[PDB]
Amino acid sequence: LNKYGRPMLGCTIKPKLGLSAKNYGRAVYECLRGGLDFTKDDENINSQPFQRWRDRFLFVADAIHKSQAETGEIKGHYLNVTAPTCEEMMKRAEFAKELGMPIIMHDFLTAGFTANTTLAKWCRDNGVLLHIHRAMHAVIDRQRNHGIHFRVLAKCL
Amino acid sequence: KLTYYTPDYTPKDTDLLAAFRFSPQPGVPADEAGAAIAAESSTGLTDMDRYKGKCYHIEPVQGEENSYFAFIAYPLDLFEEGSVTNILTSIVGNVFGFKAIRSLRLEDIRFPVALVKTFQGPPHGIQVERDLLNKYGRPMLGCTIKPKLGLSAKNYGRAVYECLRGGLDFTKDDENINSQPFQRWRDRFLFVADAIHKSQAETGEIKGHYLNVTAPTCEEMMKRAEFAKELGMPIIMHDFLTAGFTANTTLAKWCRDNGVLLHIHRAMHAVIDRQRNHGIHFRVLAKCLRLSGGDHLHSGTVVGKGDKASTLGFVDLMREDHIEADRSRGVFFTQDWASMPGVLPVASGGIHVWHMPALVEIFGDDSVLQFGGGHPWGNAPGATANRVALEACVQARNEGRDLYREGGDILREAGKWSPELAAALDLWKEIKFEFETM
Amino acid sequence: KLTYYTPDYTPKDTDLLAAFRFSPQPGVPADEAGAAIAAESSTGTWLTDMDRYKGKCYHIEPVQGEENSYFAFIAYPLDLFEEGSVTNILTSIVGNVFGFKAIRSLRLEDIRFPVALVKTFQGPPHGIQVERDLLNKYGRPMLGCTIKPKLGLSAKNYGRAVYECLRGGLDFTKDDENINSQPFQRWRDRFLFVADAIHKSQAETGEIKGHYLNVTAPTCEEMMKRAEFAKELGMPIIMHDFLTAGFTANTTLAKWCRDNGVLLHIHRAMHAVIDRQRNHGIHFRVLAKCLRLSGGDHLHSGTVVGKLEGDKASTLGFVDLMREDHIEADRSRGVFFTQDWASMPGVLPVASGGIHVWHMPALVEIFGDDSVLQFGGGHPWGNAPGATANRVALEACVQARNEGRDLYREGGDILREAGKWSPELAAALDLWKEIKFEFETM
Amino acid sequence: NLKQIAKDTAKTLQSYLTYQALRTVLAQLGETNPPLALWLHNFSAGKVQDGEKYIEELFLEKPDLALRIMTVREHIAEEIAEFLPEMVVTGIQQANMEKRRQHLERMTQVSLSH
Repeated sequence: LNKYGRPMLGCTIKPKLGLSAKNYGRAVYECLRGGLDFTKDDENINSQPFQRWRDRFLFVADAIHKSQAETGEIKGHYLNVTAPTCEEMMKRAEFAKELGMPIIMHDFLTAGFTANTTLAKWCRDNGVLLHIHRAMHAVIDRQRNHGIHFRVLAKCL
Repeated sequence: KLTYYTPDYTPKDTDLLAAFRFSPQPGVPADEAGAAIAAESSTGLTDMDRYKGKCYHIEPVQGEENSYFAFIAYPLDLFEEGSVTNILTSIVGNVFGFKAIRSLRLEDIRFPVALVKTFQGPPHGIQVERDLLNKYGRPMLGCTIKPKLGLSAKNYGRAVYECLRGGLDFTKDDENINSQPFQRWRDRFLFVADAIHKSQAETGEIKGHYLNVTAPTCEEMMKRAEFAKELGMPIIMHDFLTAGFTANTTLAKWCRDNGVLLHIHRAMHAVIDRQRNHGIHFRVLAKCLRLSGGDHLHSGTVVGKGDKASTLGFVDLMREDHIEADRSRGVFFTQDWASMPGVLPVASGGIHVWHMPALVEIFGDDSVLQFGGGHPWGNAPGATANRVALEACVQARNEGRDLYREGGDILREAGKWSPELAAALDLWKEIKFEFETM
Repeated sequence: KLTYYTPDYTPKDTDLLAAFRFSPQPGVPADEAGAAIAAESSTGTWLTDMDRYKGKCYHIEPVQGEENSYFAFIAYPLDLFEEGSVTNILTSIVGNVFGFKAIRSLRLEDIRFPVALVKTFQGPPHGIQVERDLLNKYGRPMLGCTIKPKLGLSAKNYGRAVYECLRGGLDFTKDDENINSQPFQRWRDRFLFVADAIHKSQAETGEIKGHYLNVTAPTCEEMMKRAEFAKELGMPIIMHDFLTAGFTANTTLAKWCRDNGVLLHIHRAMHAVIDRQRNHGIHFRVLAKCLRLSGGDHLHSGTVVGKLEGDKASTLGFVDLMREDHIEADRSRGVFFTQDWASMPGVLPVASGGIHVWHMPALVEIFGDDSVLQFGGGHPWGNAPGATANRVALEACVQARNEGRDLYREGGDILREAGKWSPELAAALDLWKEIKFEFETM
Repeated sequence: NLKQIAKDTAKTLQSYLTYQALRTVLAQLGETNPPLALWLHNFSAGKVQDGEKYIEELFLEKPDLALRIMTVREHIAEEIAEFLPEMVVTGIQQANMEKRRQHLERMTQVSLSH
């Protein structure tokens, strides 16, 4: 990414749905252009009746390219490839690659570890960075007396 | 005030409904909690009123002080079709970390019919599966080999053959056996395939073994699943939880495409479903497996442990097409499945033969009675004992007998026809408690 | 003893519903008919509980006025129908019941697709809202136009004419609907030159241009070969004749479109064979709900001004049926059942043929912002001026509406004024010395 | 089509019977009240075309005058409407065969000169 000597700045867009691709994308541009490294999909955004992923991906890509050229700084948005099937999950990563996106995100816990191991290899093969959101972690890791601690799941991730 | 707590909203049929049980922290009002849980799991130019998740009823769990049941309604648009993963992520993702809650547990979910229609479900399911295995009119027998590793695939293969020829329908791969240094998977498959082919021919009965396809990567899982398909294997197994819902949903569609039955093992479930005060209860997960895809699912033993009331409930949930809400059995909302097929519950672990007549009367013909280990005469006579015991029970029921107050006799009687069943019963000198009379 | 006519059955929400109108032959009672129609489309054979699968005819009423014509309402279990398959829906409903010897005529009028079934279809590959964001066109209807003539025109030259139009300020251009791949215009060539026109005109106008490329082909293989190659050229839109090609072939194409983010225009060639006659066939209202379901982003709804009344009400009805998410049952507009779509995207109705510039204010007041107003043939100055005329007329219309004027009562002036700014628009308007009837006074 | 054509003709007739109701009250008031009959003639000039856009214009000014014509147009149509159809059809059929006769006689004049 060519980012050194400081932590990396990202930010989440609110709200979730009820926002068109054109407009989510616009908001992503506004952020990245304003001097941030990263942007992220809400973790329950996959492909719903009013924001099919293919469209979210088109417009996010456009924001990155523009903002990146305008700031002269490498921009990225974590695209949520988390999907119902390994087939579908790949279909999306494959297409995020096609757009030349530098980074995608994936919910390793709700998607599952098998599906992830798969995605993480693919990433190395296509040199795509892989962001990991721990959705549903609190179900397992919250209670002191029962479950698994996040410390373990992290070594696993 | 909050627009996420709407005490008057009547759920539309097309909504997705969720029942949570929580203890709020000292000071936190219940309505605030139910509303935050609603808000966080759903959404938060505001014609947003469509997409918001509404919390439409809160009540105190009788007895338990500082315990509340919160009902939340979700619109059909929040969720990706056919995605159990996204369903979870949307429902369980984050609501469990609230500092204002001491503990949260997800009890039940009503999947609307319009959403259910967007899932494959079981690649075959009860009805179909029988037509394929040709087994009818009785619960199906299976059993688990012991131990795991330390057995060369040639021997595991010999052990399996002993069981299938002894009169069983299935044998199972020890769930933590994928591919370890001293039992590489393809070898296990070969020798298990050969054990089915032999034993099936000699018995004239369809034989099966749940081959364990569970693997590190999706790529690898398919390699195994379908080389198993190459061998003409009728059934494969999968640890849906530790592997992941995405990885499974995948396998289940493959199974329908290749007509291979799917045995789902519920590994790791205790990490989530054990505790009353926190987590997701198994009834939810069971529904999600039905939704993702699977023809068998370990619903756990019944006769050990309340367990009963709650187990029978979700057994109903994974078998039936329509399920009436009945809180006393754990059924929070009525559930339709719209002709999506049922999953065969699997009674696993702890059970020996004496349990047989109980297991028949509780579960009925649409169940798999799994018998993991040990009969004093070896695998084959063990398998014979357990078969006769079962046949004896199915007939005792059909003749009209009371399997609870007669179970004892029914087994002791048929015990005088199978010496193998006789020796099995001998092993457990029963304990009955009588109070000091006279 | 007829279990296929149940007058008391209240339909479940998950049911499929269908309203037929029929003329029973001399002697046949209406209830015998509706029941037979119900039986045939469902089970029909005459230890189980079959009841689930038997389709029930639940209401019968005579058509107001018309003698010997009845409406028959039938309910179908959600289980009767294969998912995503309009083909199966059709074969189940219209497959056989039309041939009855005991029926003079049968016409299918409307179908209520249950939300539970709607959810099993992909629908439009993009639909109204998405497509606006894709093309960046907002706040007005979309202008297209057809090139005349058909063949007898080289690729180089068809392409030239397409450029002339698009450059003159139009959004879209279209292949004649019988243009696929003939001895003197093989598709690969038509596609090359059309692509070139789009790229050029687009760069020259600084506006997104598109031409509907007719991928309609003999085989699924061939149909795909073309769409695949239209994609390769980066074309934003292709067209397909859903009726003559068939519903299976379409369902296929509409998915592919979503996968490749290519807009899908839908021409209803051969619709008139089925939908013309009042007494027999299927009404276009149904085929439109079907085209919505199978897939497509545009759909030729025919114009509303060439044809007169009663098409009007009925057309307004089904424009709503393909556009909106919830449509109240309103018999006066020909909408028999309340229809939901559970957030399935809407189809852009396309007003096609026989319409010139004068029609503009009317078209905008009728169809509103979400429409495609096609204009095929012809302006005295050529393609570009013709396009400009039509474009200015439209721009003038939208603003006049936004300013708050009566496009019916003021249509005349709104054009005449705008015409004092576009000589091309002048030439066109002046081409039609319009007729008005005043009765004799004094 | 025809359902549309008749709906139009009836509204035109309703608009033209409004014209004729104005022409009767102007003839009946052209003697009893010349000054006020002159005012009504000035206002209604060129406003005759639309029958319902005329009544809305007269109700907005002189309400007593608008209700009168309403009773007059209601009386005329309840009297003469019954006779209408016969006169139109046989009128047209007469006119038509007469136009065809003259066309056949014009046809024969081009016949024998050729």
